[PDB]
Formats: sequence, C-alpha cells, structure tokens
Amino acid sequence: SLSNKLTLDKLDVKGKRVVMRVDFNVPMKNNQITNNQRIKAAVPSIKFCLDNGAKSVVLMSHLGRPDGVPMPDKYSLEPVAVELKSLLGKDVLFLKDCVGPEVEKACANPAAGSVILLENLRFHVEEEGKGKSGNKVKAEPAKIEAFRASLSKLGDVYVNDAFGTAHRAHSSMVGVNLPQKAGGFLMKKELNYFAKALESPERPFLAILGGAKVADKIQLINNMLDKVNEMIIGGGMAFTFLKVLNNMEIGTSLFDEEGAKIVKDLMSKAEKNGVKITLPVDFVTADKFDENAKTGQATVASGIPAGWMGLDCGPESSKKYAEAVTRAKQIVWNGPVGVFEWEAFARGTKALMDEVVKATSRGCITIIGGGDTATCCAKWNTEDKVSHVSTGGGASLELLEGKVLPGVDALSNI
Repeated sequence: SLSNKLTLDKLDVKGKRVVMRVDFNVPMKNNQITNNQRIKAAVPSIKFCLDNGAKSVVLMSHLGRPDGVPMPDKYSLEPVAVELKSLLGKDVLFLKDCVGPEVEKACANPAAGSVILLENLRFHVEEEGKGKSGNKVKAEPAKIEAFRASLSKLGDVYVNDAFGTAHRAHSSMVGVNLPQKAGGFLMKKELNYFAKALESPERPFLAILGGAKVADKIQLINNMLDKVNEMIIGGGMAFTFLKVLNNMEIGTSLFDEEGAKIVKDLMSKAEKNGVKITLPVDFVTADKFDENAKTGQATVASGIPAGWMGLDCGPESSKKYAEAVTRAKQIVWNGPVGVFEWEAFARGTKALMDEVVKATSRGCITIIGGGDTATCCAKWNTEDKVSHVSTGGGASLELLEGKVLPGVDALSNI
C-alpha cells in the first residue's frame, strides 16, 4: 500500500504553482550553515518542478523548537535561502512569513519559474497544534483552520518531501487541501524501501535493534517479530535480557525493570514464530558512564563486576553478529549496539557497519534507520555503501512499529 501513492514524477506540474514541504531543519549555530546535507537533498525535486514548466515553487519548512512563538533572532530560515541560492544557481525570494494576506499576495501569481522560501512554519502554534517567556500554551481550532487555509491558498498542487515530519499530524503535513498531494523524491525513496521491508522482503530478513531501554521498543520488537527471520538484540537493551534469561550479573549497567517483565513473552513469541534471536556474549565495560573512563572486558559467563557497566559488545559478539549478517538477504538496522559517540565504545557498531557494507556489496538490501544509525552512516562516510538511509528517526521507527503515518496517509492514492 505504501507504494501506490502519488509521487512528484507522476504529477503534472507544467504551468501550475507547486507548494512543497521540504526538510531544511539544519541544526547549526551563528546563523551560518555548516552541514547543508538536507538542502542538497531537497534540490532534485525543486529542479524537477522547474524543468517541467512549473509557474512557481513555494517551500515551507521548520528549524528549532520554538513551540509557536516568533523567534526570528535565533531560529530563522534566512541563511538557508542564501545557501539554496548557491546550490540551485537561481534567485530565491525569502519572505518574512509563511501565512497571511501579504504572503498570499506574494504567491498568488508570481513570475514564471520563481522559487520562494517562507519563514519558519513553527513560528505559529497552529503548525504543531500546541506550543509554549510564555510557558506551555495551546492553539485554537478556528485559528488552525485559518492557518491551513492560508497555506492551501499558496499553490495549485502540493508536494510533501518531509519524511521526518510525516509521523506528526501537523498542519503542513495534513492541512494542505489541494486536489493533488504528491510525495517528493525523498518521500518516494522512503516509501519504496520501507514498503519492500514491511510487505515483501527478500529472505532471510534480518532486523538489528539496539537501544538503551526495552520498555519503549516493545511494540517495535513485537511488530518486527511478525515480519523477520532473524533478530539481533544489542545495545543497553541486552543486559535487561541477559539478567532475566541467563541470570547474568550486569554491574552498574542499564536495567529496565518494566521490560524485564516482558522479556520472556518476547522470547515466547520468537519461538512460536520461528525467529532466531542473537544476543551479545561479551562486553567492553567502563568504570563510569563517561567518555574518558577506565575500560575493561567481560563475558556472559564472567558477568560484569560491581561498580562497572557495559557500554559496547566485544569481539565474539561481533563474530556472532557477522554470522547473522552473512545469512541475510534483507537487513533493517535501527539503533546502534554501543555508545558510538565515544571512541572507546564504538568498536562493535563500526564492525557491524563494515559487515553491513560488505553484505550490501554482495547484493543484500540494507536499510538504515533514522536517528543514531544514520548518524553513524554519516560519521564513517558510508551513506553511499548501503541501499537506503532514512531521513527520519521517529517516523521510520513508527513505520517499523506498524503504525500509519498521518502525513503519508494524507497523500493522494493512484
């Protein structure tokens, strides 16, 4: 189902006004652009619209956590419009707002081929439906409707290329009421790879799940147990498993008291569905949860001593993970297996990444989830050595958990 939605390439844009939700949430300081990866990513869609004779391309986006209070001093899209101007090679009109009669007059009938960028959408509480020196404060249904009609007035067709926000029922996500709502090329990529993963995956299908807590991932694991042939359970999660399944001593490591109660239920579902579960067997320990702490080594047989904590897996665990990855024809990896921000505890994640790169090289379908694992793909420069790297963490997680995305659902079928 995720595949049969309308995309930009199947849309007719010649002579129409295109209003397009992009992902320009580039988090950098001094109002100078240090990493414009997302801007470069959103370029092919704008260029398609321009090179197919569109009258205008209007771009709405967000940046920061302002919670619906105008913060133009600190979180303004202005420098982006400069960056974009270079990457497009074309003038881009920056407007000081994204709604109202002035913006509506600006976008009513612009010159042929104009590119316009609106001010941050999250200056308004009506985008997210709730916000905040004003503390937490809400929105008003009539005002949300007015905001949505104002965005709807800005173009003849709508394009959504903001996958990372597609799990939020926000006004820019579901409140543009135009006859055709298409998905941009980033959207098309995401929906293709994840519909293949969730609907008809190559087999054997492997899921690699890491994280710090078991309780928030239950449904994830649960849904992943209806899909896959193998599961690797790594990261801080695993100790909660090992303390419960094998009575392992874990030292000062993360323990999920709630998730400890459902560990055996998940193993029971895995046994009922015939899923092979791979947990770590050795560990790199630390004296404290710090970057420059003393290190050590432990095994499931030895246990972790008191006062120390496990922050990464060891070489034998890497061998077992590589066994699992070697058997796989499709892989989905969400969440690293160690504290990769700190070089002393990034060895397991790096080794698993190398194994996934080789698997890709010999024909595996390797999808990397948003969040920290995409950050790993960027930190070791391997985005071009895997099949797919998702652009959104929460959205991809909610797709994996089996949920329907409000922004995706709001696209036109056929």
